[PDB]
Amino acid sequence: XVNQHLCGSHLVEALYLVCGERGFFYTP
Amino acid sequence: XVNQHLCGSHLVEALYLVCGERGFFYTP
Amino acid sequence: XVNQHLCGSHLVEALYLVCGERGFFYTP
Amino acid sequence: XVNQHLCGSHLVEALYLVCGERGFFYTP
Amino acid sequence: XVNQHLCGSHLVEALYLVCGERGFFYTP
Amino acid sequence: XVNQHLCGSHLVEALYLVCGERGFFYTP
Amino acid sequence: GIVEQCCTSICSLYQLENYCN
Amino acid sequence: GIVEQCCTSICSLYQLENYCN
Amino acid sequence: GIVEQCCTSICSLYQLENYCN
Amino acid sequence: GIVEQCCTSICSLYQLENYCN
Amino acid sequence: GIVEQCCTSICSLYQLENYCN
Amino acid sequence: GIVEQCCTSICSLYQLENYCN
Ligand SMILES: Cc1cccc(O)c1
Ligand SMILES: Cc1cccc(O)c1
Ligand SMILES: Cc1cccc(O)c1
Ligand SMILES: Cc1cccc(O)c1
Ligand SMILES: Cc1cccc(O)c1
Ligand SMILES: Cc1cccc(O)c1
Ligand SMILES: [Cl-]
Ligand SMILES: [Cl-]
Ligand code: NA
Ligand code: NA
Ligand SMILES: [Zn+2]
Ligand SMILES: [Zn+2]
Repeated sequence: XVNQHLCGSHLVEALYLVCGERGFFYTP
Repeated sequence: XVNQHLCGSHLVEALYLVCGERGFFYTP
Repeated sequence: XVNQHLCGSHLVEALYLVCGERGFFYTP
Repeated sequence: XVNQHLCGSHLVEALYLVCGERGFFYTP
Repeated sequence: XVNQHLCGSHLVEALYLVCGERGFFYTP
Repeated sequence: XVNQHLCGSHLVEALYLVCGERGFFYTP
Repeated sequence: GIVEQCCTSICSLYQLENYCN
Repeated sequence: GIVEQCCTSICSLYQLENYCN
Repeated sequence: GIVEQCCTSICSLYQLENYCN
Repeated sequence: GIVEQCCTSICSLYQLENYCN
Repeated sequence: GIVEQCCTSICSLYQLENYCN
Repeated sequence: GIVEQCCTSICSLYQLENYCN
């Protein structure tokens, strides 16, 4: 679903910032 | 370090798109 | 329409990434 | 070149915003 | 609220570009 | 300077996220 | 605010300029 | 249009290559 | 998952932090 | 090129309109 | 300013928070 | 890591795929 896809794009960026040197796990 | 940070932002967006439903770990 | 505007923004990014040196037209 | 790649990404965004319904070509 | 959040992200990028050296307050 | 301009684009996004309902002041 | 003004109907660049310093 | 095709169901990167030069 | 959690309802920074390693 | 013009000194939005259709 | 502070050396979340209202 | 691999010389989409789950 496109709304979820666009949301996920922002989520990745937010995780990038928030998680810093810890990094993150993106599972859709 | 700032250049690396900027680059990483773009890398994780690229990974989001390339990896799709499988997702990815970002572990810097 | 803001929804189309936001979708387009992500589409152009995706095109930029996938199209590489070939480039692209965005002509909605 | 990663610098050109990153610059281009922002350029396409800017073009998308300024060009409006006219659209644009990115053909580096 | 998520849609508003996504939209705001794009708005502040647009403001960054339109406002240039003058900058802007984002006050939601 | 283009490196500063690209940096500022990411800074705006980071402020957007970090500041939440407080919003922010972007002065270049 | 800008969100309620601009997140349903698209704001022109001129309208967005209204929010500059 | 790319909007008709890709803003209402997700287009893969493979599909989006159709819009390259 | 994060989409289910954060795309229908909004996630705080703390909630986003859940997805950090 | 747009890269030569705009990746080495900042192009305004006005300048970038030159690359629109 | 924020560019001087955060574009030559990297800024933590706390440092970014300085620019919040 | 990916940053040292991909932040000077551009990584192809195939190279980036190596980091998928
Ligand atoms: C440029 C832009 C982005 C988001 C909403 C708008 O009305 C306009
Ligand atoms: C990559 C992308 C962006 C926006 C819509 C889509 O279907 C696909
Ligand atoms: C930061 C962010 C982006 C997208 C969805 C959310 O709930 C939160
Ligand atoms: C808006 C923009 C992006 C990248 C380079 C520039 O000169 C201008
Ligand atoms: C988050 C971020 C972006 C750009 C520069 C910085 O120092 C920090
Ligand atoms: C697509 C992408 C972004 C940033 C660095 C790279 O090597 C490749
Ligand atoms: Cl969006
Ligand atoms: Cl950048
Ligand atoms: Na976790
Ligand atoms: Na402050
Ligand atoms: Zn978006
Ligand atoms: Zn960038």
